Amino acid sequence: ATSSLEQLKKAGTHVVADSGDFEAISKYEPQDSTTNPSLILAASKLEKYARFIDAAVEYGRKHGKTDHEKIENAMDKILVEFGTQILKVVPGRVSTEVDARLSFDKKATVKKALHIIKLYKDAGVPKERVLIKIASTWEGIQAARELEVKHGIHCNMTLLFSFTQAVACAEANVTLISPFVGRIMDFYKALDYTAETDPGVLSVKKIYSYYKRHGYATEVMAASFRNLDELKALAGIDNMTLPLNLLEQLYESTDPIENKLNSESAKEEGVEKVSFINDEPHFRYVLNEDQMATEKLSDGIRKFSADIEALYKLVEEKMLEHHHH
Amino acid sequence: ATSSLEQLKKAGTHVVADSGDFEAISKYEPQDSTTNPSLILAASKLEKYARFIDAAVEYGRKHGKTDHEKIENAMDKILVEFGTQILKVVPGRVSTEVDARLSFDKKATVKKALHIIKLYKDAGVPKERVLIKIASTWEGIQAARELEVKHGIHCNMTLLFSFTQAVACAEANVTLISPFVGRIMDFYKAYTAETDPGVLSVKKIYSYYKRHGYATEVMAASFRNLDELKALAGIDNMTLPLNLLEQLYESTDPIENKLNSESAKEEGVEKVSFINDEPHFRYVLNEDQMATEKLSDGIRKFSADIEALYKLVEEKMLEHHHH
Repeated sequence: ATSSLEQLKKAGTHVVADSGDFEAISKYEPQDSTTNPSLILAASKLEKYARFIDAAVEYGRKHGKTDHEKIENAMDKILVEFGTQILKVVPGRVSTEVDARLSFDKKATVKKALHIIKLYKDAGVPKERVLIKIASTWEGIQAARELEVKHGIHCNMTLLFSFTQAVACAEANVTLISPFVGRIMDFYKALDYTAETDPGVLSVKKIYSYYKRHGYATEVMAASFRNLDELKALAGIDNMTLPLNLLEQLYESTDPIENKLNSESAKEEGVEKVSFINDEPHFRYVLNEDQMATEKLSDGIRKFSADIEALYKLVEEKMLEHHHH
Repeated sequence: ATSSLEQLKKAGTHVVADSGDFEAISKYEPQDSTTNPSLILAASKLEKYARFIDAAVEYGRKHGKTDHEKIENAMDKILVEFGTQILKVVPGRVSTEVDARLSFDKKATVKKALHIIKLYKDAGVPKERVLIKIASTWEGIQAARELEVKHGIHCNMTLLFSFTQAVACAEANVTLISPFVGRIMDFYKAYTAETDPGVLSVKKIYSYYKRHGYATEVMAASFRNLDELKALAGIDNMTLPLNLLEQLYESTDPIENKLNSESAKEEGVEKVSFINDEPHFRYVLNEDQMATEKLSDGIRKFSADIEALYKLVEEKMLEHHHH
């Protein structure tokens, strides 16, 4: 009997592991890996990974002049340390997220992505194995647009809650999008569901159908799963990134998972072509009319920014230990 | 038997009437008047003002080619018709709101403001008597910045919920800001007059302006009740709905000065800057969940009132075409 995990892969979905705990992911045989500020913070606290934090702290000490510069450099190196280790375990790519504090700064986001890519190159990792992960604000989408076409740097568009964001991303020729399933459902829940009626599931289906109808090459990676019913409803979608607990539930089970989403079927549901990438006021207005997406994007940026500030303090403490000892 | 309303004026606050019902406002002897989408919709539904709506519809029918253009032109004329009548009643200014659907479009907001001013000029109204009301997005603030310095067009910055927006507005040299008192309190409630977060926010803004010598007028807006009002007595201006004005007109309850520039100066925080740094403004505003969510919803709400006015005008335009 085939595990639920293998059945998902057979249904046509690539499995992606959402964790910084790279030691824990290999048994699920994921294709790619994703990290984000919450996951990096969590992993950075684990005593077993102390040597990677130490290496990052030494790096930051070397390159910064002010303690602030030292700390910020070290935080960059932490992302790359974990990413490099992950790439030893997965055959595909790792997603490394641009500082969320830069979500409203296109120029700074482009420069940060270029810097992260350079650090990977210095570590012997080619840019083809990296997805630079960027919040799906107007500025983030435009940053990705530049990185993809000007630099050949592949981007993963995250904190994506709306069809409006997804259209803009497709037009920007981004490599991959990560529409959030669970957080969409969270909003309308407060204002639970069956999988067929789940607003997050319906949103991702709409985005998928559109991409496939109009022939956009951008990969769709469903993200932020709350339960296996959401997952089962989207089986067949290009990629899913999943937390370790849900991977373990799929791994241990033989419960059936069959194809639900496929390009040939979904094409017929795709809505008529629209456009946003060239009209900033129109994008901002239409996005603003989506209360859920506006509020969840805004909150996601604050949450990830708080996780980065927590990482900063963790690094400050270690940097001090290094200086003293 | 000095009314509460009169004591408010004596406390140093200019009283502004928040209403499109211009026949109802003279009783309170307001200095200025404010209108917005919600109020314009409400007054347009009143039968005593049918002749002004008819005039606006006739105007739209003349200038538009498509029905859409006719309706949109009529909407502009409705705003200007009411504003023109208000200016016969009040000695001071009228606030007329730029299409909230343009809140994220600096260029279109500037052009719309220029158009409204031209329409007022056509009606014989001098531009110094008009305040162009603009939502306090980054785009709106930059639009106001241009209107003030390039065109000498005076702006009233609305949907203002944060110190961040207030700083940018002062640096942009805007004529007036309208910080919302009640909606700020609404968020955090979901308080005494001294602990009311709306009151504290407005006091923070007022103190900052006065300490640093910014000439921008502070008009506290969006009151729920008299407790918030009394805590802010002495502030430059308050815009008040007819129900609150009536309450104050009929009441004898005491109102004394609480806010003045000389006392407030001492509470003002250190000078900061936002007007020249778009990413910084956007990041810091986004860190203020209340302000972000209230600005966002305020734009949706005013956009909904414009769509409702559109449908009212559409129906009249059809009646005019048919009959």
